[PDB]
Amino acid sequence: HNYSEAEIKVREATSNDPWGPSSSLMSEIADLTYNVVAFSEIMSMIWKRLNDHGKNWRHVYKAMTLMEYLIKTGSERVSQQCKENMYAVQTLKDFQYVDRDGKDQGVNVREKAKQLVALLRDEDRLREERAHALKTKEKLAQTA
Repeated sequence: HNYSEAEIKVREATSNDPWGPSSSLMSEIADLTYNVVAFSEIMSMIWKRLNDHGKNWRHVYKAMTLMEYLIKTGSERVSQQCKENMYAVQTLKDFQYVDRDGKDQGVNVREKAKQLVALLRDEDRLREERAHALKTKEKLAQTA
C-alpha cells in the first residue's frame, strides 16, 4: 500500500542526502514508537534502511543515528528489539566504503556501529543515557 505517516517520517529521517536527521523529526518518530501499529512499521523500515552498501552509506549512517535516538528516547521496546536483533547491529562494525576520490566514508558507519553496540550491551549505562537523552528532548520541546 501507501506508506504510513510513520514510515514516511522514517524514510525522510534516513534519506540519502548530505544532511543528518533533525532532532525535531527524530522526536516525532520517538513519540510514534509508543503506538503499537507505528512501532512495528518504524522498526521494520529502520532495519530495511540499514540494509545497504557502498555509496548508499548515508542511508545506513542516518538509520543508525535514528536508531540511537530511539533507543535513548523512544519506547523501551526499541532497545528491547535491538538487543533481540543484536547480530544486525554488530555486522555494521565491518561496513566498508571508500569513494572514487579515495575518501573513507565507511569508517563513520563502523565507528557509530561500535558505539551503538556498546550502548545496547551496557545495561546499567542505558538507564543513564535515557535519562539524559529524555531531559534533552524535553528541553527541545520547550525552546524555539
